[PDB]
Amino acid sequence: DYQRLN
Amino acid sequence: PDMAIMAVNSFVKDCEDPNPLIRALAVRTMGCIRVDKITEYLCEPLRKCLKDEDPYVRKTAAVCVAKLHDINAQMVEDQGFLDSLRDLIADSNPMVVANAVAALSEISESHPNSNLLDLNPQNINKLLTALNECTEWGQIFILDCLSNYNPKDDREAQSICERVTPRLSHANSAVVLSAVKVLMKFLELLPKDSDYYNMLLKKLAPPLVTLLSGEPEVQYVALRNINLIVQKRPEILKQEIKVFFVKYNDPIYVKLEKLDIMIRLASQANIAQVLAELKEYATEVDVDFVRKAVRAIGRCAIKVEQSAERCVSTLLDLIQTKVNYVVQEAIVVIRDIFRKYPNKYESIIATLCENLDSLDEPDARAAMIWIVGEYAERIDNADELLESFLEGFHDESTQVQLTLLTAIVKLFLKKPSETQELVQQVLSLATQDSDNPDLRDRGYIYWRLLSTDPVTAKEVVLSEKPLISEETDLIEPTLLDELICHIGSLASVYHKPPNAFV
Amino acid sequence: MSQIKRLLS
Amino acid sequence: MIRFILIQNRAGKTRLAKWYMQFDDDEKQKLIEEVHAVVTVRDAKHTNFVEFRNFKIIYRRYAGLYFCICVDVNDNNLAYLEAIHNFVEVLNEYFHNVCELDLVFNFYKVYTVVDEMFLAGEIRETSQTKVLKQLLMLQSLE
Amino acid sequence: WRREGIKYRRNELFLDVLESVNLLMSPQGQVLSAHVSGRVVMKSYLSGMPECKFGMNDKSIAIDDCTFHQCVRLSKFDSERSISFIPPDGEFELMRYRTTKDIILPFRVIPLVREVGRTKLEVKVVIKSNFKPSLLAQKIEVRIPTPLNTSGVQVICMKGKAKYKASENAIVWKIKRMAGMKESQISAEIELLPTNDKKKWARPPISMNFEVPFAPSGLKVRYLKVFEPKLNYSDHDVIKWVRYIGRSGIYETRC
Amino acid sequence: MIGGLFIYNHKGEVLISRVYRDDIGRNAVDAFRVNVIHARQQVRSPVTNIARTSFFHVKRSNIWLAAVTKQNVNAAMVFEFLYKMCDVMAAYFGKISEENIKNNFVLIYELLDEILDFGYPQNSETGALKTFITQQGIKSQHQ
Amino acid sequence: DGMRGLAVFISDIRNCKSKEAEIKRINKELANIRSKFKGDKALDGYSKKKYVCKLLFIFLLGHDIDFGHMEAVNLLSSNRYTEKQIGYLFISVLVNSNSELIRLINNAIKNDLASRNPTFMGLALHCIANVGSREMAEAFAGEIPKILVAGDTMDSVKQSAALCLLRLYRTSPDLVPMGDWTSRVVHLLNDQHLGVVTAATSLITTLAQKNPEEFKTSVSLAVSRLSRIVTSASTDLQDYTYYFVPAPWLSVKLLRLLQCYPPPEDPAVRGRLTECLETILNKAQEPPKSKKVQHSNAKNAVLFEAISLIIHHDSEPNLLVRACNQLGQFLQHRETNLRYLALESMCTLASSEFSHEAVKTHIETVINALKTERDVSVRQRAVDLLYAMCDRSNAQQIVAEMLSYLETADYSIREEIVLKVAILAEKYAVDYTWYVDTILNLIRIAGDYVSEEVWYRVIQIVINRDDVQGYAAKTVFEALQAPACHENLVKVGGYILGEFGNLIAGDPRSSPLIQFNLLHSKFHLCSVPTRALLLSTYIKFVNLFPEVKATIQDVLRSDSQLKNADVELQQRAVEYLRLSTVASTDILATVLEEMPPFPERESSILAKLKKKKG
Repeated sequence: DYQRLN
Repeated sequence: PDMAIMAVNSFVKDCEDPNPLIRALAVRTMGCIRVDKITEYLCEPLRKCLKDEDPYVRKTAAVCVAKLHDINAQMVEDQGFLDSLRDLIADSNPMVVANAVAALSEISESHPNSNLLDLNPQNINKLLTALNECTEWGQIFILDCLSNYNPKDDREAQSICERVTPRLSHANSAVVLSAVKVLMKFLELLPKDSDYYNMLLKKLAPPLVTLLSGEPEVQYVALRNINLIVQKRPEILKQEIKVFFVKYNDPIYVKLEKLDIMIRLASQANIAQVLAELKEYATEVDVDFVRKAVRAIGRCAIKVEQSAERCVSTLLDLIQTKVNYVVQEAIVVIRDIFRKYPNKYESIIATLCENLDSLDEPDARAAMIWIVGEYAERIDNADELLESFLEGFHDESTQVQLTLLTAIVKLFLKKPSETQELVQQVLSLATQDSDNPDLRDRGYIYWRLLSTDPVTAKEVVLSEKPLISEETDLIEPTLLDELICHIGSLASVYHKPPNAFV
Repeated sequence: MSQIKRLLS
Repeated sequence: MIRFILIQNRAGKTRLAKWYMQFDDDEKQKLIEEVHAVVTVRDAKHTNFVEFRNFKIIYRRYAGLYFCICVDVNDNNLAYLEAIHNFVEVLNEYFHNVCELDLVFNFYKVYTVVDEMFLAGEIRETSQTKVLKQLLMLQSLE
Repeated sequence: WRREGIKYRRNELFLDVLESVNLLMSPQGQVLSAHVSGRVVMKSYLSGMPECKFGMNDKSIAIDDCTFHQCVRLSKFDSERSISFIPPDGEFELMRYRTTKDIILPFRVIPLVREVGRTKLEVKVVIKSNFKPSLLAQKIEVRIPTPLNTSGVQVICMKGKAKYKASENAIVWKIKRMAGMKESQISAEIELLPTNDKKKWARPPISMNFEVPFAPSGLKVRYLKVFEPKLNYSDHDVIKWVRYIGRSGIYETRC
Repeated sequence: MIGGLFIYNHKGEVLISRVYRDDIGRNAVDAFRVNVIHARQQVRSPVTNIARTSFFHVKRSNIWLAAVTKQNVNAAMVFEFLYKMCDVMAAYFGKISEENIKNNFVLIYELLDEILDFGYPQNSETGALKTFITQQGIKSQHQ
Repeated sequence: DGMRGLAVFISDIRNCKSKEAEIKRINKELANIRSKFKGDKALDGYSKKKYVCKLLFIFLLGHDIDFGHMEAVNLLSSNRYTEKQIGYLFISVLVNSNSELIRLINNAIKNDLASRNPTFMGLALHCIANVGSREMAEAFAGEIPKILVAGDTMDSVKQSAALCLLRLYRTSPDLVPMGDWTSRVVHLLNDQHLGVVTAATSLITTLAQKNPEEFKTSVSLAVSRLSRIVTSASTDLQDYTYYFVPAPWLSVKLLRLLQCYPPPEDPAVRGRLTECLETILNKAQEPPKSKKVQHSNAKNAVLFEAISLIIHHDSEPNLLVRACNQLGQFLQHRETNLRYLALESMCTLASSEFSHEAVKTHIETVINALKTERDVSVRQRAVDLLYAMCDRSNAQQIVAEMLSYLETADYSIREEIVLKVAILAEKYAVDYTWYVDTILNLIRIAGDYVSEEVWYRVIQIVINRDDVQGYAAKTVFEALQAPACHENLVKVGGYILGEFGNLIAGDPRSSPLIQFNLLHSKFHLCSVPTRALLLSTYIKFVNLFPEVKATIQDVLRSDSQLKNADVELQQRAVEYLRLSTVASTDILATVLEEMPPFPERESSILAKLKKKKG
């Protein structure tokens, strides 16, 4: 799924 | 043309002076102004320049032969220069014999079916000794002449082939491809012997492959040639399939040609990795390439069983995208799958006929129409289906028309009671309305057949056909043979005879 | 060349 | 009718364009390119009339300038050929020894000359003196 | 190619990484041929034509062949300062790549064929996940090819739903979800009747399909710094989400 | 063999030309401009045919070099020759562009005579034809 | 005039040394003008004017402007002329869509048409004529006729409102009804100011295309004006007297207008007109009243438009003949302009009975022109002429010449030339041996540029004509023998030997086996449709020549034929194989019976030429 990238 | 004639006396005094480098200026300009009047003043200078102490003036003068052949060339002097250029082929310098060969060969196109008649060992052994010496481009011209020559028997072919065999050459394309042309014509020498055939095809593989590391334009030229060479003798490049996998930043024209060769070299073994490639090729962004990919998936199914089910499955996966041109290219190739594997893939028809609402390309419509022909009996409403095109039978391609005619009578021979009015409508169109003499012909042929004997008509038209068999975009076999003889040349780039460009 | 040259004479 | 009127220099700078029917900007740019490529190469041997799409252009050289009218295929070639000269003669009388630059620096004036002599695609005024009467008198007023 | 001034109420971006892991495997269990085709699609919705510098673990090792979108210009007085580009608005295919080494195969599949004369035929296939136990492999399908002469088949499976298709000459075993380092099994009894005794059945391989939420090259996105000179905002202002999706491709075994 | 060597810019003005044969009228140069340079489709191939006239081409930055012939030439040979031509221009005046072509109107045509008579590629290298070609004095080092 | 600062600015751009200098400089002026317009005070009028003119100059240079529309719109309301002039010019060039500016502008136009100052009326009218917007039609298309007639508005204004109404008619004719003005507009032909005549003539001309009865009154007046113009002396009309010629452009316009009708209803008018036309013809044959070329160009402009009227009416044969001979003279004249125009004009003469025979006299010069001219556009009009004058007598030599032109003629025309020859040969066929020949020459010559419809027709004719069948089969067979041979000959010859090879199988040189073995040399070299044809043609032979059936059956049974990857080719190969195998003598020969004659139809050759002007 969509997880966040710094 | 117009400037020069008034002082023709300059260029006759200019070819005679001392200094060997500055005698070619006058000799090359004299032949480039193109007139009848100049033939009065060129005859005797051309005689003396062909035997010059320096090679530079002979180089240029040997070209001025073929210059003169373009203008009023039917002379006892032209019969004198037929001798003067042949004697110049066993000449000390490579830059002289190169031009002699070029001029003389181009002059052989002014052909009385009897020009520079190859005199076999005395003519050829001087070529094959001069061919080792000759300049980069000379080698080309010499090999392109050898392609005319025919041998008698096996050692005649061999002692020419062994001479040229050393051509993993410098002039990467121009030489090597012309050497291939020679080596591929002289390939009848015990169709497989013990050792020479079975090593000549070993030696033909490496320099074909290493042509692909030149520029893009000769990559293309080499690939168009390799496409023919793989058709005629596929034994040469059997396991090199891995080289013609499409590299990422290849220019489109190279991609498309590589993809064709891939399909030809695909087998019962390698198919697994060839499909792996095709699936990714279909995701690419250029349309032409995508099409040739999805087409090629169908071509795999036909070329190899077992991949049958898989390939068809991925073709339907493609149809479900609802990208029109993917669906059209797919539904075309699926025709030919039904032809190689009859009665097995029937159930698909459903899914196909969903899409027929949006088939603008002729190939696709004719594909669908034929599908309803062969499988009319299974499709309850074939009646109404085929009837839909008739409305606009004109404003429709002759491909579609002929197929619709044949398909409808296929239906009528299958459902004669519920069909009468339809065959009458279509055979009327094909007969009365139509302008294509050949359409009209076939209209009458069917009307006459049906109306004479339906028991016979059924047996003629709906005969069990044979199967199409792994041909998969193959070239006309006798045409192939002709094109092979033109390997290095432009006809090999185009895949048409030279007789389709004057 | 020579935008200043007269259109006529 | 007139479709458009161009004044181009040898180079391709388009020193006036009057458009008498509403083309796209891209369309215009291409017409201007085409008019140039046709006209510039054609010598005094060649005629002043050249068919072009199903319009046709009449053109005439003066110095480094090209005076082009584009007309319907049925319109009178010679009538328009001399309308061009009628107009250039006004320009020469209003600018006295007119040159390319005169039209650059008085561009906003050139348009007003053109509009006295052509309007809505057709010819308006042929009379040289009368045009100059309306130019000079009633230039004056700020 | 990002022509005119772009304008949006909140500047965010989305990265998709898409990988198809191809694999042919021997019946013992040997990685004999396998590659991953890949592509990076970027759906960037941001204000004013900006600059971007994009990065990832090449040289945490691996990467065979690749190509970039025409916006990328890899060289400015020689070498590379990573991938460096002026992205178009919205969705575009940034780069497309291939990789063969350090391969990370998501499932391993293990056949057991055992014949009783020429009358019956015992089958047991086992599948194991080889990724993070926290992760969510979906759309699992295992296709076990039956012979062309098959009287009838009997099937039961520990997880999922399975059924023998007469037409397709295969048992189709589907599993809606499966997580990492877990195991499942199907076992099947196939009945026969022997005809020609020469065309001895070129045993087709077992095929697998699966979507996984990880990149089976081993690739992961390190960063993508967005800078914008004209306007004020830059890389901490943009909300950045990344997604990995592992398509099957061709995933065979038992050959 | 080669009956025409034409060299364009990106816009499709003709920077240099050289007709070698009666076979090819000057409107061929228009036929290349129209049908390839400004074609609507930019995914084609190197060799095109138009009215039995065959058109070979290769680009260098924004400069098109094109070969033309009506004959069935050795197709490899024509591209090979265009490459050996692009090798000579580099050692004789550096970069491939419009500026370096405008300088060498003189040099270009003299090289065209030494490398190519009546369509036949003769012979070509910086040494063997150094004092057999006259250049200029100061080159183009800017860019 | 002025334009404070403009000169300096354009000098700076000329003084620029690169694209980068031009651009930096222009963005500098743009910043300046944007700073000044975006709330940097209220500028005076001359200020707005000088800046809008710089924006206008930038735009016309090629660089794109995204402001100054509100500013130009303000300038429209000025009472200074120069301010409105720049203002209107700007909106007439950089046209805006915005609903608030189309409004503002329209109020500006209205309040200028409101003044009775004819100069401001002028600018409003020219604005409407030059932008022609729907929203402006909807505003003013009502008021424009009223200004044109009705009151004494000035002469200059009547000129502009005429051409303005012309534009509105053309753009939005639903807003130009045919009300009461009709009458008064025609009366403008009788105005003293010739410029009002020149203008009103153009309006009537276009309105009469769809309303001839409505402007029918024009004819009488038009004529009497015209004859008064070509009768007038050296010091008459001195304003409108160009290079010793009376009102060339007005004469041309009026002659044009008369082509919007038949020859005139009434005897007296028609007399005046034909007398007038005889005069125009005479004045061309007279000595040149000046050396300078503008005299001859302008005089001839009128001659040519007169000749057009003569050919339009096709009434008075005296004039048609004189016209013929005069245009004749121009065919050899030194100016290319005149040669090109003479050939142009003569083509419409040729399609008229009284003139047709005179046109033919010149055929040798025409042919000479086609051969000699060293243009193209002229040569092409020479061919258009040949075609047009061509009947029975000419066709022989006309087609010979056109065929020889086709040989060197360029790639693009050919298709049209071929299509035209294939019409002339079919239309003027004395002897259908010559038809068959002509078509077969078109094939060996063009062929590439033949067309389906062309080769379709020769077969239709051949099978319909009976007597030519022998010739056809011999000529065809003998031409297939040449190895030079084009594919469309294989199509024609295939179908023809299929039907009529029986008429040549007598001769040992053209046996059944020799015919088949000949065609099968071409089988692999040809395309799929052609191969499908050769297959029809091959079983037609199996019927016709049972001697050869062995050979032909081996070719139909071949793997290449029966497994052919193309469907028609395998379908035909199998249907025809199973017919020859199975069936019976008489069931075969019923199916392959003689083929009836084609029914009578239009020419798709003609319908295709007619298609190609679109």
